[PDB]
Amino acid sequence: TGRPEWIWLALGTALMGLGTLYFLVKGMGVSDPDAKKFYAITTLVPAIAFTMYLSMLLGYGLTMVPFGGEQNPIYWARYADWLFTTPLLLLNLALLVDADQGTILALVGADGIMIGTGLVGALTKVYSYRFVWWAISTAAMLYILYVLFNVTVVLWSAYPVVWLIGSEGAGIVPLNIETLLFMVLDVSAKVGFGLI
Amino acid sequence: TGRPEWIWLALGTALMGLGTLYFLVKGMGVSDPDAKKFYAITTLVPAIAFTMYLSMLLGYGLTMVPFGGEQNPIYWARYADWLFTTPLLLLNLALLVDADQGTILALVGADGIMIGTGLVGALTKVYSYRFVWWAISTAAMLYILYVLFNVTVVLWSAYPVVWLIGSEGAGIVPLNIETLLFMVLDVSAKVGFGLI
Amino acid sequence: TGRPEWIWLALGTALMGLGTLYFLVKGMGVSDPDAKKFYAITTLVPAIAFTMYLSMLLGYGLTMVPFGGEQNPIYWARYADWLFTTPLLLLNLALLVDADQGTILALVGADGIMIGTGLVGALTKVYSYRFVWWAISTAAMLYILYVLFNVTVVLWSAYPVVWLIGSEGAGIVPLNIETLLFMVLDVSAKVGFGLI
Ligand SMILES: CC(C)CCCCCCCCCCCC[C@@H](C)CCCCCCCC(C)C
Ligand SMILES: CC(C)CCCCCCCCCCCC[C@@H](C)CCCCCCCC(C)C
Ligand SMILES: CC(C)CCCCCCCCCCCC[C@@H](C)CCCCCCCC(C)C
Ligand SMILES: *C\C=C(C)/C=C/C=C(C)/C=C/C1=C(C)CCCC1(C)C
Ligand SMILES: *C\C=C(C)/C=C/C=C(C)/C=C/C1=C(C)CCCC1(C)C
Ligand SMILES: *C\C=C(C)/C=C/C=C(C)/C=C/C1=C(C)CCCC1(C)C
Repeated sequence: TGRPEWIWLALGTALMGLGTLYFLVKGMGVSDPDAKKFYAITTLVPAIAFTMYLSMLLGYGLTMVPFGGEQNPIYWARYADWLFTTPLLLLNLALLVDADQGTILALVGADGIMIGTGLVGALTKVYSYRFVWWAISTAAMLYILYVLFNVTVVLWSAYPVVWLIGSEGAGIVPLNIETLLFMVLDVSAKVGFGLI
Repeated sequence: TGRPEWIWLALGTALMGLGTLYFLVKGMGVSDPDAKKFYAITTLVPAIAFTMYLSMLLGYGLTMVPFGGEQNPIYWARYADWLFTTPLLLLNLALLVDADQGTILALVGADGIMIGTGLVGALTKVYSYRFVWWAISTAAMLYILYVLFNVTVVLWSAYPVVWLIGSEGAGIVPLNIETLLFMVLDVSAKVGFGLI
Repeated sequence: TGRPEWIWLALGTALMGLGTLYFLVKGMGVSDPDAKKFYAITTLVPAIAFTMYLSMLLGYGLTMVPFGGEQNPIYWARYADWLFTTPLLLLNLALLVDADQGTILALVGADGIMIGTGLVGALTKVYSYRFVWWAISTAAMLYILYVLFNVTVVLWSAYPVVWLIGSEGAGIVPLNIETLLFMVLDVSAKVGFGLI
């Protein structure tokens, strides 16, 4: 079909489904309560991402916010997916370092302004302001990364970079490739980090 | 007024209000903490449903997604209501069988993709895809019903059936009756199951 | 710029940022888990409010729902902000009076219908119904204030008053001043109550 990045969306869908299937199959037997918590969180993330990728694939989680004299396609379902998977991720990270609820709520709270503000950046029609939201979102990311303190850092910090050179940002790489880099980013975070 | 199913919406509003009133009155005296938790959850569900039904009654939680060559009315407030009442319900079911947070989060997590995906099915303009979302939502329902394991099963499984023959699905029964069957479904789940 | 209340939005942004900065700086050193919980909640509220005020300032969290023969500007980001800050607030109040989860969920549950219904009132195009939602929202406020039982009462009860004489309600004071009174209201609740 006519949308260059459909194949990256299609690859994304496939890899998220499969990994869900995989963590689902792998969850059985888990009776240890704690272990069940880890498993449920690890299974749910790609599940969610699977439905989000399918919606973008299907062209539903996509919309054309105008800016820079341009009518631009924006996959708002990306943010929809990060809104729910990133705090769960942190839930997992919180069990590792065994973080208090105090730490947890600020971590999860900083996380929501993060994706909430990038989605606002995503959807603003006044190009100049997009980066203000981008910087406020990036500033919340560093809070999280900072309380969270080696691969989450590099993995999470790459989203703001691809956004910035992305076609939602400076516009340095076409959408077809920005989509590509997010997919690779989402699969490693949703599936590999869960595998790892 | 001109919308055939307004009376089913009106009946729905009335029954949700009344039952709220009822569980509200019945909650007083509850000092036992656990009991308070059961009461709060049972009171809140119809409360929410009361406001959702009123909005659809008032014609506000309604919208006309086009598909099948048709401009179709879709009560998106139904999903808005299920998004919040169904996990609370499960909260209650979780206390019965005393389910771990592990079990609880997957149960509540499976539940959100469930209504999230049906709402997407609800709102897609490409008729063919509606059922793909319908099946992904139904597949999450069975996870829940399956971890949840005799009346929740029959009650919950009826939503996907009415959706399917519903005017949001195959279109086998007109909207005026699909609304009817959901109301009967929602009241028994929101009020009777709470009573029961 | 051309929107009379921009300065109240600008003042609002500034005061929310500063107080965030302030509670952020003040949070450091906190190792006591409980104390961390109080600090995280107190820091997060103005953070959120800071981004909401900026969006309204930037004219993004604003929209023009028509009613009374009029095309009216409605700052939906106000509700977006209350949706998340008010339950956190109550989280704090819950720690003071040390409220059970039972009490907590009804408190937080009543709170969501509250802002959810006012936003519906905010957005209905049939002027008459706006107040029905207003009264249902106000009725949920009194539940909260009532379980919550001296300044939260007066502070929280003022939102429904300014709404009512506000330009989203009876229209007794122009928007430029309704915005003013909410800002003063939000800063004292978001920052002063946190300071206090
Ligand atoms: C991995 C095992 C043991 C079970 C199978 C899991 C099911 C899903 C298969 C896809 C998993 C993803 C690979 C993990 C690592 C990442 C960095 C993700 C890279 C994604 C891009 C695809 C490139 C192809 C691959 C060699 C995986
Ligand atoms: C029931 C008691 C003890 C208190 C009163 C509760 C307040 C609400 C009244 C409505 C309650 C609903 C009935 C419970 C059972 C269900 C299967 C729901 C069926 C709904 C349809 C209406 C048909 C009429 C009735 C005979 C209730
Ligand atoms: C207050 C201390 C110790 C630290 C500084 C906090 C950072 C933010 C500064 C603004 C704080 C707000 C004042 C608290 C009280 C309120 C009732 C809010 C009133 C808001 C309106 C502005 C009027 C100016 C002021 C005198 C604050
Ligand atoms: C899917 C799994 C993870 C960990 C996804 C993480 C996403 C982010 C950290 C995205 C961050 C953004 C920032 C910091 C700034 C621009 C907007 C984004 C939401 C892309
Ligand atoms: C209101 C109380 C309950 C238990 C409501 C339950 C609703 C569902 C189980 C709805 C399920 C759907 C599915 C499985 C598929 C189509 C979309 C629906 C959301 C209608
Ligand atoms: C920002 C901090 C707090 C405590 C904000 C509180 C807001 C309210 C209590 C708002 C209440 C409303 C009601 C009761 C009726 C009309 C709609 C409103 C949401 C404005």
